Amino acid sequence: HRLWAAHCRKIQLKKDGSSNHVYNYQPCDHPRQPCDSSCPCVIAQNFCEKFCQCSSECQNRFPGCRCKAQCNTKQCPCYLAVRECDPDLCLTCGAADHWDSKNVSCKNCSIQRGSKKHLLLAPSDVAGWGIFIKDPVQKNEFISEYCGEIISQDEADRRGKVYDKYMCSFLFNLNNDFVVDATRKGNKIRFANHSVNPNCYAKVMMVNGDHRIGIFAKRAIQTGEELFFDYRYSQADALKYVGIEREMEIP
Amino acid sequence: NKRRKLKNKRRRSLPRPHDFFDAQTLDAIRHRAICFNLS
Amino acid sequence: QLATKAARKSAPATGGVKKPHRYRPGTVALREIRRYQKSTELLIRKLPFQRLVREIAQDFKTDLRFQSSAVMALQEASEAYLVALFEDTNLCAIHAKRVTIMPKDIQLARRIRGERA
Amino acid sequence: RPKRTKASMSEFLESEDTYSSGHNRLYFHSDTCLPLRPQEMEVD
Ligand SMILES: Nc1ncnc2c1ncn2[C@@H]1O[C@H](CSCC[C@H](N)C(=O)O)[C@@H](O)[C@H]1O
Repeated sequence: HRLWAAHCRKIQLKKDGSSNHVYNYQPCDHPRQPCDSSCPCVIAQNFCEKFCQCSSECQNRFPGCRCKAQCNTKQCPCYLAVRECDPDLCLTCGAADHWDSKNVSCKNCSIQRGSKKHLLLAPSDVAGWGIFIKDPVQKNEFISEYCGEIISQDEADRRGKVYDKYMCSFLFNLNNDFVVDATRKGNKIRFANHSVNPNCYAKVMMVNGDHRIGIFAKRAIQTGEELFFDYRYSQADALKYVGIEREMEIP
Repeated sequence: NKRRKLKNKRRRSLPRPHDFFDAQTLDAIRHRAICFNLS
Repeated sequence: QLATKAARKSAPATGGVKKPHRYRPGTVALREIRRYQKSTELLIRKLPFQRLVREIAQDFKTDLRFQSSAVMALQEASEAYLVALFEDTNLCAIHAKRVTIMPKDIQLARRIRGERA
Repeated sequence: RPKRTKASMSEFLESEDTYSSGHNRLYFHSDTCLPLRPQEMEVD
């Protein structure tokens, strides 16, 4: 698998060095050619997925998820991978083990079943409506994915200026090519609010070739807490949009 | 928490939590004290 | 056109793969020591050793033939000799507060034994 | 614990010159914005 990492040196030494150019997955299908330099996923700078038609010999296939304690923490390279630990791969962490059940050592196993929490609806301390958690959770733990419609940049740009005219943003930057809409359809977390130092944060996900976005806890959480995250706007934007910070001057 | 400050460490400004007290109370009280004052 | 762009929520784009993963200098060496010290196999390939001994013996006389058992007699004798030489050579290198050995250790190693100088 | 410091007027002069727990605030059924009752606050 080090040669795939050696390929990955080529994958990084020319195309992934920016570490921001992220594109929609496509099936790198090679009717006669091998997984060449012009391979569709190579030019897309990602694996030859099993859904693609780069055959099994392809070194650009992701090796596997071999974390025998759990796929959930730094040494797990699949945990460093943007993707949920594939059921076919993390036999070492119970990825496919009792996919109907809800107990396993791994934590990168949420979207594959929907291990969702129990949200709350109410006004928020900071602005209007709000979302709250029911039960205590620990740092670096999953919170339900930011589900929503998927739209293009320009329409959103067309929508955003209208949205911002009424000061609306149900939009998360999906990738360099697309953006997730959550205006009419939406998740249950869509009605939470913002902090500069929140108790939880969002991690960019690659759910089986789908660019997705969940939430993870920055610190300890017990019952009856607010739920915020850093929207990561411009500073002029932040004051314009999320100026309220809910703090006083201690020193 | 040892470094806890006074009972004001919340914010500079936040949305109104609404006033439960009512106005029909006020004017009704107004004449109530009025008829209370004269006696 | 896209003269302007809307403001959207954003998170780090970080998605990079595992670091390099290489055994440290010295470690694999100790692996080697166990593997070979707990072993018996002669360490010179037979054909290179056969061609060496046949050519060197041809200096002293021509038309020599060798019993195949006789050749490995040279091989096992030599490998015992060098291995004996290398062990004591290391002792001198350890004496000089040096982890590795240097060519100047052997001439000291052979000299102390007495067959060379 | 009561602070019970001294009475110097500088207390207010320099000043001018909550251990909640549980699920405190009221909530709502996050499907119609209807007010949420504690009786079913789990199964919902
Ligand atoms: N911390 C904050 N201070 C001021 N405005 C905020 C804010 N966090 C979010 N907002 C505004 O709220 C909008 C998100 S929709 C949420 C509105 C409101 N918090 C409610 O729930 O009813 C954004 O456009 C942003 O401008």
